[PDB]
Amino acid sequence: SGAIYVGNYRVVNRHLATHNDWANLVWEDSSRDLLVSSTTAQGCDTIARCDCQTGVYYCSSRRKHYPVSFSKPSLIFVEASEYYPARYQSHLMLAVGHSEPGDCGGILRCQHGVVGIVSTGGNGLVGFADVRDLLWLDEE
Ligand SMILES: Cc1nccn1-c1cccnc1
Ligand SMILES: [Zn+2]
Repeated sequence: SGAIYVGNYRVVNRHLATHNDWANLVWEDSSRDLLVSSTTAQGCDTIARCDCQTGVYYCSSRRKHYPVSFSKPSLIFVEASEYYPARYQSHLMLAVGHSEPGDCGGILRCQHGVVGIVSTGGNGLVGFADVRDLLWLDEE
């Protein structure tokens, strides 16, 4: 589990979104595994605006933050997904690291702020749903 809290937005994995998230929907995309809902209180996070490929992510199944190198956002076939459709997610970034399903929502961050959230795992790889292209998160 985990979210990004930027302004009056809550960014979560679409497959973990709550009824309250869907009842307060701003934007959602199944292909990216992302959903954004409205908040009453302002959030503590800053979104990175950059093409960094190095950062640090939080892994709840280790209670640890790990430094990683990660690929640029792209289209990848996810094998045997079991919290959503199991085939071809977009705006995905991969790194070598540990990820189990409950790790979804952990933040990846660079020197510029939050890059994205854990969305996939398997075979010593971790995938992160990118948010750096969602410029509208910074305003309104
Ligand atoms: C973890 C992950 N997310 C998307 C693809 N993968 C991956 C790639 C290759 C081998 N195992 C997992
Ligand atoms: Zn950066």
